[PDB]
Amino acid sequence: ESWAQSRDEQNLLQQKRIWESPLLLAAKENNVQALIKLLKFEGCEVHQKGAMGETALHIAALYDNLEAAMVLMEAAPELVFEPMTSELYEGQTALHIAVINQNVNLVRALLARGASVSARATGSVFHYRPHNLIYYGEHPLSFAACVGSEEIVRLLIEHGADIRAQDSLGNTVLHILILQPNKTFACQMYNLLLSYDGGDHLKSLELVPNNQGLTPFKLAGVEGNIVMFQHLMQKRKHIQWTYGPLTSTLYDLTEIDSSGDDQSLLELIVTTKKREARQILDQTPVKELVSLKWKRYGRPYFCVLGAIYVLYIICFTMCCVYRPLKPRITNRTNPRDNTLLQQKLLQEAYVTPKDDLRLVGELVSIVGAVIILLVEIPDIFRLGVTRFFGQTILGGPFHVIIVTYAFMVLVTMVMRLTNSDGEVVPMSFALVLGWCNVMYFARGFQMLGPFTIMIQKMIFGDLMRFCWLMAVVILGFASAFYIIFQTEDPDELGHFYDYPMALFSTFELFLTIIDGPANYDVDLPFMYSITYAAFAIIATLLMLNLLIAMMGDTHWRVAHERDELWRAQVVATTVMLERKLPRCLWPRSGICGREYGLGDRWFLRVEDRQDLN
Amino acid sequence: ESWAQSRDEQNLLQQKRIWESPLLLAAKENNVQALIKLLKFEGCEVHQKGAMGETALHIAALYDNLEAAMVLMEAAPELVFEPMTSELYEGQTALHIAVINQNVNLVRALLARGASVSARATGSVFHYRPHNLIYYGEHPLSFAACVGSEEIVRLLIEHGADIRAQDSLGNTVLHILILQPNKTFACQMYNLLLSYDGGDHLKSLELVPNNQGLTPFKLAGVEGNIVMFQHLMQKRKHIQWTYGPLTSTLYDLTEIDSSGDDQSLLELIVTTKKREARQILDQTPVKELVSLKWKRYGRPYFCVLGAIYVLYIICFTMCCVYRPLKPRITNRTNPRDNTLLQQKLLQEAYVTPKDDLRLVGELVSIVGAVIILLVEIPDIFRLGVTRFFGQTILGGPFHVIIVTYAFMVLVTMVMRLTNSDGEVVPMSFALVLGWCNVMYFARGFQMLGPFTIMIQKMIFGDLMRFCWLMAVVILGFASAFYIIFQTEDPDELGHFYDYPMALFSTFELFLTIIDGPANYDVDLPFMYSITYAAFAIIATLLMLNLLIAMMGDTHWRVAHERDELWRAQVVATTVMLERKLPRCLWPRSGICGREYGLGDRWFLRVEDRQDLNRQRIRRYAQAFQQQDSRSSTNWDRLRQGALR
Amino acid sequence: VVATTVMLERKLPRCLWPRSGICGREYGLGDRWFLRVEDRQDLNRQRIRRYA
Amino acid sequence: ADQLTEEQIAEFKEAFSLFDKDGDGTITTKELGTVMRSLGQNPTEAELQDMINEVDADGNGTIDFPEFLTMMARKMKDTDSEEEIREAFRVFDKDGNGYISAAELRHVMTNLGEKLTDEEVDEMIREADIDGDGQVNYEEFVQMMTAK
Ligand SMILES: [Ca+2]
Ligand SMILES: [Ca+2]
Ligand SMILES: [Ca+2]
Ligand SMILES: [Ca+2]
Ligand SMILES: [Ca+2]
Repeated sequence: ESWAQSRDEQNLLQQKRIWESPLLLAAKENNVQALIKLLKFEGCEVHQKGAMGETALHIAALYDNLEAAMVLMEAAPELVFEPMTSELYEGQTALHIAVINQNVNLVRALLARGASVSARATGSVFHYRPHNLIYYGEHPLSFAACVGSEEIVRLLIEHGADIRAQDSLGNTVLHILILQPNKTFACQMYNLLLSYDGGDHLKSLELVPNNQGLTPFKLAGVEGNIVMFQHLMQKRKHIQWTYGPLTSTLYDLTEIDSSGDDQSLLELIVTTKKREARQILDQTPVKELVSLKWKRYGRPYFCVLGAIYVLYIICFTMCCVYRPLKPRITNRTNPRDNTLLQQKLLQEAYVTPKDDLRLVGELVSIVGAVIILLVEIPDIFRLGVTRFFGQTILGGPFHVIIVTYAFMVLVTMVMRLTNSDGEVVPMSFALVLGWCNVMYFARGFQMLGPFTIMIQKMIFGDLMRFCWLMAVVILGFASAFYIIFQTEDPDELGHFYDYPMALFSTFELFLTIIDGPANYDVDLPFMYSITYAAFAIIATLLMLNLLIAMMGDTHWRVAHERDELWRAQVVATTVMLERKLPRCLWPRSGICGREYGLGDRWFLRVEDRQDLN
Repeated sequence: ESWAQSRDEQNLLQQKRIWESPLLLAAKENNVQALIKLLKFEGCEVHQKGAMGETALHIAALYDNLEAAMVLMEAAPELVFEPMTSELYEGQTALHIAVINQNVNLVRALLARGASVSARATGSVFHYRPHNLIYYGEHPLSFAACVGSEEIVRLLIEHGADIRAQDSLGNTVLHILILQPNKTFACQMYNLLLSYDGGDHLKSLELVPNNQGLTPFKLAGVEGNIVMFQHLMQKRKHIQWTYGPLTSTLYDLTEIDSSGDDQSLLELIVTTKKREARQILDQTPVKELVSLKWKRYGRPYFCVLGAIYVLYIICFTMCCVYRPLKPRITNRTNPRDNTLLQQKLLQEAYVTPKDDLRLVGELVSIVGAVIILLVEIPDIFRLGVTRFFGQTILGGPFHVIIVTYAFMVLVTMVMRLTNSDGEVVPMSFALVLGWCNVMYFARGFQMLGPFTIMIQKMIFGDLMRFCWLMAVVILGFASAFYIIFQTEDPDELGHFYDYPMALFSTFELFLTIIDGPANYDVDLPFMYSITYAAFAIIATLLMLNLLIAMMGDTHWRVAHERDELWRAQVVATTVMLERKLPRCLWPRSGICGREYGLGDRWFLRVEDRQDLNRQRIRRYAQAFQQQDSRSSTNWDRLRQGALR
Repeated sequence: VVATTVMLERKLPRCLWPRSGICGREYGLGDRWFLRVEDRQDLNRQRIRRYA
Repeated sequence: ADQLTEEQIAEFKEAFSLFDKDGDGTITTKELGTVMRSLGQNPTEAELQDMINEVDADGNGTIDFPEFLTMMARKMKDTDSEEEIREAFRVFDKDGNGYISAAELRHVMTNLGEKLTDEEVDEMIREADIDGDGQVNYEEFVQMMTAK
C-alpha cells in the first residue's frame, strides 16, 4: 500500500536528523562528555525536534541511557511533560517509553521529577489494527500491566494511577490483558489488579463493559482465551460438598447463558469467526447446558418443526404435477422437432372439483411463501446482508435458498392470472430448491449431521477449483469437435449440429454419462479419432480419477473440524429457538433462587469424580 | 564404464610395488631399524617411484609414521618438493597428505624444513566431479580449512600462504566452504579466514567472483546452504531501533534485488535444478520482497495480461467456427459411408459483408500469432532448449504449447491462399492448444494454483507408468477380438470390421465409454463371451480401480511439496515480468540512498515481534551468573522407528 | 533385479560377461577375485573421539 | 569448546543471537544490562562489568561468540552422552542446522507413514518443546527417545 511506505520514509528521516543535530547523536551514543560541553556554557537549543517531533529526552529514553537522561532532566526540567506530536506518534511521553523498555530506575526518576501518569497515547500506531503488531491500550498503567513488569505496576499505583480507564475503543485495563496472545503472565497479572480493587463504589471494576458492551468475562469467550476463561470461572464457582470421590459444585450461570436480554454468551459464540472462540463449548459449564437444552427440549421441537416442513413441500409438489393442460392449442408441428403436444389452460377453467381441490391446495402453499418472507425480511432488518453471502456455516446458505424458494412461488402467482406461456421456469426452480431445503433438517441428527457439512465444503472449496479446470478443457474440445463435424451430416451421428448443442454434448462426455459419438455404418473423418482419444484420456482417467483422490486427500485431513462444527451447528440451532419460541414451554434452564436463600441468580448443579486420594 | 575400473588397477598396483622395493615397505610399517640398514651404508635407491610415482616420504605421511619421516628428511633433505608424477594424483606433494591426516607434528616438521605452501594439487581425482567423494580445492590452505583443523590454518598463514588463490573454477577458499555438507564448523571457520586477513583495502576479498562469475553470497543461493546464508546475512543487516518487543531492521538489499545485471539472486534461484536451493524463499529478508513485489504489482499486471489472452482465443474461436462452406461441391457420394455434404470455399468468397467482418477476426489472430514468435524465439538464443523440453515447472511445458500454437496458426495461413484441402487438421490442433493454454494463467491464483501443479505431476510420472501397461493389454485383446469377429457380419454387431478400428473400439472399452458390444437378435460366438469377460475384469475392476488407488497413494505424499512448488511458481512469474516490462511503471523496490544519509544503496525495512519467553534465558543467566496421550504413542513408534 | 541378473549370468556364455571384480595372482594376491569399495567416514563421529 | 558437536554450537549461536540485543557480534555492559533487568533482578551497573571482564580473554571489553563459547565450555551441558541418537538426528534434520521443526519432521513421518494430520505434528512438538519455540533441540530430542 502507499500508506505503509510512509512509515518507512519517516523512520529513515527520523534517523537522518540523528546524524545531524549533534546532541541527539550525543544522546543516542550515551555520550555525556559532549553533552556537558554542548549545554553548560552555550546550549541554545534544548527544545529540539525530530521527524516525529520528539525531544532528546525521548531519544535518551528509547535507547537505555540512565546517564544521558540524568543530565537532560537536570538541564531542562520541563522536558518530562511535553509529548511527542506527529501523525503516527501522538501524545506519547517519556514515561511511556521508559515503561515498555522495563527501565525501573528511570521511571523512579521521572515520577520524582513529576510525570503525567494519565498521558493519553492517542497516536496512530497504537490503534487496535491488524497491520500493527502490539496493542497496549493508552495509559502508562496499561503499558506496564501487559508486558508483565509487576514491580512498575506497584510503582505507578503509589502515585495515583487510576485503574478505571477507558481508551478510544472503550476497553479498560482488564479488557487489554485478554488480548495479548503470549499470555504466560496474565493469569498472575490479573490478580494484582484486583488486589488494588479494595476501595471503590458499587461497580466492582469488572462490571464495566467496553464501548461495544462486553465485560471481561464476556470478552474472554469471544476472543478465544481458554487459559483466562477458566481463571475467571474459578471466581464464580461455588463448591457444595465433597463425599469421598463425589464433589458436587454449583455454577453461577448469570452470564454463561442467562438468555434473557440481548447479549448472552452462547449467542456471542456462534456469531463470531475465530477458530478458537468456538472451543469454549469444550469447557465444563457450557458443555452441560447445550446438551440439556438440546436433548430434553431442543431436539423434539426441532423435529416437529421439521416434520411439519416435509408435509408442506409435498403439498406444494402434489399441486405441482396436477397443472391444468390442454391438448395442442393451435399449431401443427411445422418444420421438424416440435415434440410438444400440450398447452396449459387459460385461467378460465377451475371447474371439475379435482381441479378445484388443488385450488385449496395451492392456497396452502401460497401463504406458506408469505410466512417465510415475513420471517426473513425482519432478518436483514436487524443484521446486514453480509450475514447471508458471508460463508458462515452456522446457519449457512440455507438462508438464501429458502428466500429464493419463497421468491419463486410468488412469480408463479404472477405468471398465473396474467396468462403468460413460460411458467415452468419458476416451478422447476421451485422444486429443486424446495426439496433440497429439507437438507437443513439433516442437522440435529446423530449420524447425518456431520455428513452434510462435507457436502457444503466440497461445493465451494473443492469444486470452485475444478469447474475452472472443467470449463477450459471443454471449451477446447467442444469447439474442436464442432469443426470436425461441421462438414458432416447431423442426421447420422448428429451429436453436434450447432455450437450451443456442442457444449452440452461435450460437457457430458467429460462426465462420462453419454456414451460417445460412434456410428459404424458410415466412415467417420480421421481427425475425429485422434482428437477424441486425447479427450478420453485427459477427462476419464486423468481428471475425474484425479478428483476422487482430491476428495480423499481432503477428507481425512479435516475430519476433526466437522466434529467441531457439527457441535456448534447444534448450539446455534438451540439458541435460535430460545429467542424465538415463547416462554410457556421452554423453562429457564437451571435452578433459580429465593425458594432457597440464594441471591436470585439462576444456578445449575454439577457433580463429578475426583480420582485421587 | 571402463574409467572407474581403471582407477582400481592403478590402486592395487601400488599394493604390489610396496611389497617389492623394501625401503617402501620399511617406511609403511614404521620400521626404523631397516631404514637405517638400507640407506646409511650404500642406499643408491632413495628416488624410487610407485604406481603414482610417489616417494617413501609420500608413504610415511599416508600412513601416520612420524619416525621414519624425520629420518628420511634427515637422510635425504631433497624429497619434500617433488610431487606425484602420475595421472590420477597429479601434482600432489607431501605437504598435502600431512594436512588431511591432521598430522600436526609432521606439518610442523615439513614447514620447518620448508616446502612450497602453494603447490598445485591438480590431479584428476581432485576435480569437482559428481563421482568423487571430496572436493577440497587444490591448495594446502584449502585442504587445511575444510577438515576443520583451525590450528593448522593459523600456521600456514604465518609462513605466507595467500588467501587470494583460485583453482581452475576460479574458486577461492571462501567458495569451497559452501560446498561441504558437514557445515557447522565452517561457520566457526569462515570468521577465522576473515580475522587474519581478507586483505585490508583491496576488495575485502569476499567480492571475488569465480570462473562463472559469482560471489559467495550468491553461491549460497545456488547451493542451498541455509546456515551460511543466515550467517552471511549478519554482515548486511542493520538494526535501527528497539521498542519493547518491536525491533525495526533495515536490510542492505544490494545483491538480492539488483534489478538488472542478470546475475541476481532472485534470478539465480529460479534457474537452477537443485531442489534444496529453492527453500531460500522462506528466509525472512527475501520472502518480504516477493510478497510485496507480487501483491502490489505482479498481481494486477498478470491478470490484465491474463484477460488480454482470453479475448484473443475468443477472437480466434469465433472465426474458426465461421469457416466458409459450399454444399457438396460437384460430386455425389457413391459407395457407402460418405456423410460429407459440405466443402470449403475456394478463395473467391469475400462477398456478403457478414464475411468481411470475419476478415478482421482472422487478421487479429495472424498478427497475434507472430508476436508470440517475436517473444519466444528471442528466448531460445539466450537460453537453450534444455529449458523448453526440460520440464522444470518454473516456466514448464507452457512454453512449448504456445510455440506450437504460433506455428499451427500460420500453417492455416499457408493453407489459405493456396487452395490446399486439409485445413481442418492444423485448425483442430489450434483450438485444443489454444484453450488449454489459458491454463498457464491459472498460476498466480491462491486457489486454482496448486491444483495445476498436480495435473502436470500426474501426466509425467503417474500416467506414463499406466499407459505403457495399457498398451500391452489393449494390443492383446484387440487382435484377439478381431480374430473372433473376422468370420462375422459387420452389418450386425460391427464394432470390429478392420484392424485399425479394432484398436480404437477396444481403446474405448477399457475406459467404459462405449457399452461393450451386444446384439440380442443374433447368436454371438461362444468364444466371445469367454474372452470378453476375461477382459472385463482386468480392464474395469482391476486396472482402472488400481489407478484410482494409485493416485491417492501419491496425493498425500507430495502435498507438502506442491505448496513449495506453488510458492516458487509465483516468484518465477514475478521476476520474469521485471525483466520484461519497461521500468516506467514498476517502481524500484525499497527505499534508495543519497537523499537520506545512507550511501546510495536501495534499502528495505522489516519490523517484527521478538518474544522473550522468560525460560531459556534465565537458564543461561544462571550460567552467566557464576555460582558457588495420543502424541506419546506417535513418539513411541518413532523410537521404534529409530530401530535400536 | 537380482533374480534377473543372476538368471542371465549362468545362462549367457562367459565370453561376453567377464567375471566381476579384480582377479588375484597378477599382483601377489592369492588367486581369488577381489573387489574395491571406498566411502567417506562423515567425520562428525571423529570429532567426539579425535584420537582418544 | 573443543569436544562439542554440531548440535551444540548451532544451539548456542541462536542463544547468543537472541542474547546479543543490537546484533553487533559483541556484548557490552549495556547489552547484558538490558536482558537482566528484564529478568526481575537489577544489575546495578557494577556486576555488569564484573561479569563480562571476568570472562573477557582478549581484554577488549566485549564478548564475541568464541569467548561466549568458552564460558559455555565451563557452563557446558551435562554428561548426557549418546551415539545412536547422534545418528538419527542427522537422519531427521534435512538442512543440518540442528533444528528439527514442524516442516521438517512432518516429512520424515511422511516417509514412514500412518498419515499424520497437520495438527498432530504440532502436538508432537509441544510435548517436546521445553523452552517453547516450535523447534526441537538435540537435548530436547534425546529426552524424547527413551523417556522412561
Ligand atoms: Ca450406453
Ligand atoms: Ca551482545
Ligand atoms: Ca572479545
Ligand atoms: Ca532445520
Ligand atoms: Ca526448542
